[PDB]
Amino acid sequence: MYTFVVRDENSSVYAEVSRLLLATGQWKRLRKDNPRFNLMLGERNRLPFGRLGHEPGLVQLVNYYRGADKLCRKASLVKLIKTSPELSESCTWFPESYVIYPTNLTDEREVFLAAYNRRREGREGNVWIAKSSAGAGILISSEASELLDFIDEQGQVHVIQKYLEKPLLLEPGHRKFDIRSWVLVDHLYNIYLYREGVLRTSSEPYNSANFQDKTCHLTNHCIQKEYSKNYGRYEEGNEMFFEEFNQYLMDALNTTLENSILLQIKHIIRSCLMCIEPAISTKHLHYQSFQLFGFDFMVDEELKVWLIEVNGAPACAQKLYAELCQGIVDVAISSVFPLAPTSIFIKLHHHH
Amino acid sequence: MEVIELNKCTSGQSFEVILKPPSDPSLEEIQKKLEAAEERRKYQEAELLKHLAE
Amino acid sequence: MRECISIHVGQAGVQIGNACWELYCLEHGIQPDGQMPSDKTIGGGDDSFNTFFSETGAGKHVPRAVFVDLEPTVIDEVRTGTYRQLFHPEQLITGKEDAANNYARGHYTIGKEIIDLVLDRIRKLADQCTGLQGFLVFHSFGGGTGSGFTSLLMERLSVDYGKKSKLEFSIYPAPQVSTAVVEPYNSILTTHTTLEHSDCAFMVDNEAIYDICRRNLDIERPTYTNLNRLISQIVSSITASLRFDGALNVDLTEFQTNLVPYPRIHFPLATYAPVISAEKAYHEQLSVAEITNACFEPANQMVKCDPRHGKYMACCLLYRGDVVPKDVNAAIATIKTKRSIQFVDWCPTGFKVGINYQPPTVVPGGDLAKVQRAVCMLSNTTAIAEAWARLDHKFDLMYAKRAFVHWYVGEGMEEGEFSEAREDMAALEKDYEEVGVD
Amino acid sequence: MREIVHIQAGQCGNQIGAKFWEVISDEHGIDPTGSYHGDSDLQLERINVYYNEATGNKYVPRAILVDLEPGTMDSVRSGPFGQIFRPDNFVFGQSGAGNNWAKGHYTEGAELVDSVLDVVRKESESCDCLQGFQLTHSLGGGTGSGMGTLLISKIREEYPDRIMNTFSVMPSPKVSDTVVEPYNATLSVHQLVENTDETYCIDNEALYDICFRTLKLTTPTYGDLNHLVSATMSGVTTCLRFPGADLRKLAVNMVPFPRLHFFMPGFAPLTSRQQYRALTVPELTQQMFDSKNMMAACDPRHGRYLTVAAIFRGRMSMKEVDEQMLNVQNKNSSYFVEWIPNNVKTAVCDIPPRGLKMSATFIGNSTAIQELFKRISEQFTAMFRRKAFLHWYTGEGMDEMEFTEAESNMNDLVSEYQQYQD
Ligand SMILES: Nc1nc2c(ncn2[C@@H]2O[C@H](COP(=O)(O)OP(=O)(O)OP(=O)(O)O)[C@@H](O)[C@H]2O)c(=O)[nH]1
Ligand SMILES: Nc1ncnc2c1ncn2[C@@H]1O[C@H](COP(=O)(O)OP(=O)(O)CP(=O)(O)O)[C@@H](O)[C@H]1O
Ligand SMILES: Nc1nc2c(ncn2[C@@H]2O[C@H](COP(=O)(O)OP(=O)(O)O)[C@@H](O)[C@H]2O)c(=O)[nH]1
Ligand SMILES: [Ca+2]
Ligand SMILES: [Ca+2]
Ligand SMILES: [Ca+2]
Ligand SMILES: [Mg+2]
Ligand SMILES: [Mg+2]
Ligand SMILES: [Mg+2]
Repeated sequence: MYTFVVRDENSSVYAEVSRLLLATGQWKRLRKDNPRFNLMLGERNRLPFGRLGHEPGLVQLVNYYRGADKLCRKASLVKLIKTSPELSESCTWFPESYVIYPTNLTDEREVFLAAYNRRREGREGNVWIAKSSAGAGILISSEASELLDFIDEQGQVHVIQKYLEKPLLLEPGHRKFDIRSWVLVDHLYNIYLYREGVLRTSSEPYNSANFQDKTCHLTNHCIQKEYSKNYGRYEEGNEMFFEEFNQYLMDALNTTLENSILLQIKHIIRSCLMCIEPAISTKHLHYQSFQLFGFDFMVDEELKVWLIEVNGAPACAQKLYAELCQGIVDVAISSVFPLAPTSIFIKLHHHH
Repeated sequence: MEVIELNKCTSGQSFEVILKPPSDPSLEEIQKKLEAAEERRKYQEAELLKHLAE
Repeated sequence: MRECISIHVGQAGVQIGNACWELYCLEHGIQPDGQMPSDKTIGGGDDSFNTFFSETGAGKHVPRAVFVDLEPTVIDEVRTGTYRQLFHPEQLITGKEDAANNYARGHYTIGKEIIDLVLDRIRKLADQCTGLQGFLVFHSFGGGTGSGFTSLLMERLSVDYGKKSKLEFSIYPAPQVSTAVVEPYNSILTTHTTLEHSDCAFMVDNEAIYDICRRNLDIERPTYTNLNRLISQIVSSITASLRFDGALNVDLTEFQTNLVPYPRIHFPLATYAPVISAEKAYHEQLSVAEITNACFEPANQMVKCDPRHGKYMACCLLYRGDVVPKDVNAAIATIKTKRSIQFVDWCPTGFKVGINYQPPTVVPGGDLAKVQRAVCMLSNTTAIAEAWARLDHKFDLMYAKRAFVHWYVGEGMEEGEFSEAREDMAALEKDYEEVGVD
Repeated sequence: MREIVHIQAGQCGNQIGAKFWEVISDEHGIDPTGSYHGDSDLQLERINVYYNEATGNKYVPRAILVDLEPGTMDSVRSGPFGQIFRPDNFVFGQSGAGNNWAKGHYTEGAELVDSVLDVVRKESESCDCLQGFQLTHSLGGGTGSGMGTLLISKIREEYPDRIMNTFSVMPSPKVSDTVVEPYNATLSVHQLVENTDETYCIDNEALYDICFRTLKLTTPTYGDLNHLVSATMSGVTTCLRFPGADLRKLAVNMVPFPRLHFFMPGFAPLTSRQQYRALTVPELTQQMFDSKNMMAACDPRHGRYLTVAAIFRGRMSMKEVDEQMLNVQNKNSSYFVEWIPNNVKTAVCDIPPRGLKMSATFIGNSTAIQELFKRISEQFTAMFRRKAFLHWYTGEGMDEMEFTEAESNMNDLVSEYQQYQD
């Protein structure tokens, strides 16, 4: 009889995994503070990694990689890409970014203005976006004065990156979108990409001559369902799945989702996770880790994929909870604690 | 990667390698604590013997 | 030449002390009877090994050691053991009933009545020293004597020897080899009162030693003898610089200068490699790069924690055997480009390296295989704070219900000492976080 | 040289105590005449804990036999190992206690208690370093219950810093001699709450059910019950009688709160006469934690374990022992309090009991023990509310107020257990 504890009541993903674990008749849930557990569905913040793997005779496994925040933090990701040789400062798939601390607190203010003045003098599109992790708090502008002044009015670290002025627009609608990919990394550091992705689409026509109205520029599911007037017009809940998206790319662009986009997504996922493997791997550790990641990509009109951010505690599409959650139990939990296909994942092989 | 202070002898050697530059209670006081705890033990035992005498 | 006096308190300290002096004698060529044929100065001398051994007119090399325990059964092992002839009776001190795993009993009740006798015996060893450096104190965290009496002795040593350094070898409690439940109380109580009296403390987690014995030595259920032989190897690695010619860590003061920039953060992490089973058909001899790289693996650390998520304040590499600086520097270069080694900004990013050409000595019939080169890395990482957090958490669980507190109050300790000691530990955890996290 | 002084009082106390010395004398190689004839040094390593060494290499149990009537101690002196006891250590009267706690504690017992203390003082004066005392007795009678707790009170007055341990037989209506046993037991329990460091609770009903249901004894006798107690007493004292202990250390690690020091013991195997079959470690562990193998007649699944101590005896896989023990905990952690980390401890002894390849003794400090005191409390109140049978006690000088206070004290103890069970 295996034992596990639940320490994040707000996680919809692991509320389902916990529901499935109990359904097998071979997993027992304990009080959240009971140390005699096999599996910890840990809290998001301040997970006590130091108390794991010190129980005699208990193989303990946790659903977060200690140190993965470097990848799942706005400012952190920027610094990791620029300072890591595996990614280098010339990384071709990450928008030019800069870490900017509010003046009320290193900082890249001068470096940003140097590249900004360069674009302004070269007639090039010079639209940037300011954002941070403390947001629900986003500003899109073509003037460096507004971007910097908006950050000083706040009190947390922000990042300024180049705004993709040439996105790929679906038709009909002429609308922006982003792609969410779920990636599961197990205790052996196998990288599993969920075969099912989701496009969170904007239900409003993209307008490049007005960044004040952020409803057609931010493809967030919450912004579309709160400040958009065409929510659910083209697809249910502004969510287009790969089957429909691939059929569209064939009809309009005479190409496939695998060739034009998925190859770049798989490459980017590998690059990001292999980079930090030496720092977060639990191969020789007294406890074991696995974690579910949510990668967010942007596609431009040239069919080039850009990485936007990485989410360490992601949610799933309502239609895909059962399949993905069961897959988490199969490859992440049962692989360590077996029970008494055609995998739903795509293994991204790599050199450890 | 600099090596400084290399010292060698018949039984070994030592050195320093730099990869990057940087960026009480007195005796009396202890006697009181010991005697204080001893007094508390005496008080507790005195209350036990009082309890037993009752 | 400056002398060092070793003090062994409680069962853990005494049994580890017995294992170390056995190893010291094999390393220095001293026979069980105390004779040392290679020593050509009969009845005297100021050689490096004299820091740990005095000499009689008859040529006996006597350890500068005191053994203290509140029950005689463990020290009786020394009196009738292989090396019984090394010590004289004045050096072995035993009471008749122990502290019953009760810090308050070892410190107050029993400690008050034996402290003056222990100081007298230590004073006699001190009177044999021309220039005493200080003391090496071996004890457990969990035992009533190792915790309670050690903290009292350390307080008095600071009074009677104000200008002398004091280092510790402390056994951190592990449930896999302990039948006690109150050890978190004793560990925290003794750390609070000992903190300001110890210049540098090497913690060894029985959990880590236990798992190494199972993993590397293929011992299904390691005993105290197996644990202590491995621990004595690490202790020997650390004290070798005091007992042999050399220029690194030549006196106790240098341990603080090299390993402890901030006084309260004086708990270096020890890592040792290689540990090879003697029963093996025959092992492939590891290179300098391999054993050096092994120093950054959690599996061979004396305390299980993740240095990848802390900051280094100092790092010492102590090699024994066939090693030359060329290979060490090449190995360090390779590891920097592969490992997560982040120093604090107010400390240079470097390594102090010591090499002793004599390879590790193995006790005949022991579990450890003879290797041609071994290394012990002493690094001051904030990652060892994981060990304090674990211990403090067990304390909090029991103290919230005042479980077992009556045993301590019953021996004359005030309940407020618990909270006072606990708040000091919370402050220690805060210090580690201010130095390690951004 | 950590000596223990053993005291056995009353009929039950002397009959169980006699069998105890019979069992361990065999384990240590001491024959009925006190001469050693073993073949292992482990037998004499700690022999002085329970035995004195006399002239001619003779070993004499450090035991004091007490009773208010001669009958039972005449039987011991004539029994199997009767000649091994020190003749001077038989202290007995003639009047009897009439299953009357007041007679044992206040009248008949008071007249004899000083001579008993003279023998205790004599045995202690010859101890290099006295660990403490252990008393065997029943709570349902007069001498063991009333005079036994009187002895404990006077021993604590004279040896206030020594450990006081008892093996206490708790009465049950299913195995009863008189209807006043709940009166005598309630009066004794309060004395034990105050003046003992550890009390092993032995319920005669549990011993009976084990003999009837598990051992398949059609008509169990007191002798059959005492066989289980002997085997259990030998198992719980293995920690003290062989290398690997100390009464104070055990108490420090078993008793988190001073008044909650009442333990449920258990033994395995308990085989009916399929008696030669080898018993694996999983079977030993499963049975030892099985309620049917426990002797307090309390379902552990009704309370929570504060601390647990298991002692395995015999040549076996200590690695496999850890795997099965860590399996029972990590498979039923709902019955262990989570605020005492690592509160389940295990110990192995190489010397097995006579006629067994291996065995396991269980020592649990469980809040489920409150059910035992609840039953006693209910039977007490059923009679006391009508003042039934009180004249036996008021005739000895007792007042009803002392019964009301004993009733309140035990209901306080029950309430104290209940708060830690939640
Ligand atoms: N590594 C190692 N640990 C030991 C040894 N002996 C005891 N320990 C550990 O020390 C702790 C128990 O404390 P002890 O040193 O035995 O007790 P003590 O210092 O003699 O004090 P008392 O309570 O009076 O007996 C437990 O955590 C044991 O695991 C030993 O020989 N080697
Ligand atoms: N450089 C850029 N160019 C174009 N669009 C961008 C952009 N950066 C962000 N966006 C838009 O912002 C939206 C989400 O922004 P971001 O992901 O930084 O905030 P967020 O993290 O709170 C949402 P989530 O965590 O769910 O992905 C995306 O839908 C994307 O269309
Ligand atoms: N297990 C066991 N219980 C006994 C024995 N003799 C008496 N009892 C129980 O002890 C109680 C009677 O007390 P007893 O010892 O005879 O009275 P005492 O001689 O005055 O101390 C009743 O609950 C009996 O069931 C015995 O030999 N074995
Ligand atoms: Ca000499
Ligand atoms: Ca000092
Ligand atoms: Ca009379
Ligand atoms: Mg986000
Ligand atoms: Mg001891
Ligand atoms: Mg009777």
